Amino acid sequence: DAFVGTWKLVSSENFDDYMKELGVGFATRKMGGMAKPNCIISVNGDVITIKTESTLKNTEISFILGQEFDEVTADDRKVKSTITLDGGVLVQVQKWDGKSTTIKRKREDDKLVVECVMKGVTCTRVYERA
Ligand SMILES: COCC1(c2nc(C3CCCC3)c(C)c(-c3ccc(F)cc3)c2-c2nnn[nH]2)CCCC1
Repeated sequence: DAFVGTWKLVSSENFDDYMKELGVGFATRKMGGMAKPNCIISVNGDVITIKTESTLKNTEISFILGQEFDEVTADDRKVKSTITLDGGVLVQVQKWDGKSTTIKRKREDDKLVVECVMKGVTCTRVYERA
């Protein structure tokens, strides 16, 4: 839909503070903060696939809207995730260990804007079509 495509990271705010909230260690934050991932989003039937490629780590999730699924995150957290479409915005919650983080993916102008929230910290990442 508006989300399908290959999307390259062009800007990032507060990603270090977000990773710290996730409990990511210094050495790994350093590497994570300077990688420039590509995100490839596809849809076939009920199933949406989000594949992220970077020099540090790759990840891929496949999901149906509204259906909880198990996911291993790029920092190797084992989480329960649920993604829904809410007024044009893909809203994901990840839950693990009594904790949770929310990730909103939205389409704005020519951008894919991703806002991640954990506790008081809000990180905003912007991707553009590659
Ligand atoms: C497939 O990994 C891509 C990288 C990534 N790594 C991490 C951890 C692993 C290293 C420490 C943090 C996270 C949490 C995310 C992320 C960001 C926003 C999110 F909303 C969700 C995950 C992403 C990411 N994914 N897509 N863009 N950046 C991008 C840069 C280094 C690896």
